[PDB]
Amino acid sequence: VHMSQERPTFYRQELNKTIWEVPERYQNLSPVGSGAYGSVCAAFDTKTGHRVAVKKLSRPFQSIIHAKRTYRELRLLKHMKHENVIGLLDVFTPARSLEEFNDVYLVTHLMGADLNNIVKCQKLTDDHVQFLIYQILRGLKYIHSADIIHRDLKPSNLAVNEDCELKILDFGLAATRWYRAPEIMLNWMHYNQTVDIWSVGCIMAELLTGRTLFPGTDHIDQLKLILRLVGTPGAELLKKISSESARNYIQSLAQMPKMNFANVFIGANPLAVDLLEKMLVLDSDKRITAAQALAHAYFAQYHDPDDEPVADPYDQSFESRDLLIDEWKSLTYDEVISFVPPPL
Amino acid sequence: EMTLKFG
Repeated sequence: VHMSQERPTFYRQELNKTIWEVPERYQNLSPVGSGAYGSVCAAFDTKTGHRVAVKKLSRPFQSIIHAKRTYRELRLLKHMKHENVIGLLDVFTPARSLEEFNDVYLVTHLMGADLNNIVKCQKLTDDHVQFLIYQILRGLKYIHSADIIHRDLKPSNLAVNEDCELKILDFGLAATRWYRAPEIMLNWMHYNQTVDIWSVGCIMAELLTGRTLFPGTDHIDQLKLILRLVGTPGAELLKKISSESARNYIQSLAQMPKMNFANVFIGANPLAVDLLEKMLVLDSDKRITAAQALAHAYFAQYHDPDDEPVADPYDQSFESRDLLIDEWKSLTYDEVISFVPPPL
Repeated sequence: EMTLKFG
């Protein structure tokens, strides 16, 4: 391949009954977990001197659905270049050609402590909460500007280091429901980027109080807890709900007013409570956006409009393509080949 | 913002 990177030396090892063939660069691999779509080892990146997560995708081209999902994840990870968002440090295959291309490895930021983990051994100050939520919204302004929706924000998807610096991880490539917006939990209407703002509101409330905000046990129990705080849907929102059955169910509920959040959160920063009221609006079209939230006075000590960048536009037209397995595979291989590592 | 302990 014209002007491609030199192929590193690979070495083979079996780890949890899985063959891993990775460049010499990655040393001291040790298993961290396994999902349905791949398994993850922590490793020492001898090129950067950092510990990294190396994900080997599990049979990435098994079907059309899996092959397209593999391409979607690689396209997503290659696009995102932001301090508060997971970035692709490396992607490699041991294959020297498309004909032997079978395995895909993704190298990213190693999840040490997530947000749940950091509260288990300390009490966060309001300064800590301000900075953590600011970084989530700064990352979200970036991904939303490219028309990317995370879809599954929760504390276990937010990595935090010892400097209280945060990265958004584990994007939804399309479990607890406590952080999910009501309009997607019951499929009331289409996914909008406003669903990520709802999740931030749930996360922030939990960081401020130490209690999960809506810890329901099923979808109905959860909806009733949500509606108790934010009120039943008004007539404007009911018009936007597409399923008639969902509308009839909502209209069957005893009407409830929105609660006064200041009563619910006595002792919390009033600017924090004001921001929460703007994030946990039931109508998604009235929720504050990530860009607007960064300008809220709650973040006055961190907000810098010259240091809150937006993303390049992200071409998602591939999503409407209907291709053979080997075509998605060939597209994925092209993206592995075209990958340019980040500097340093 | 200062510093956090690792669990």
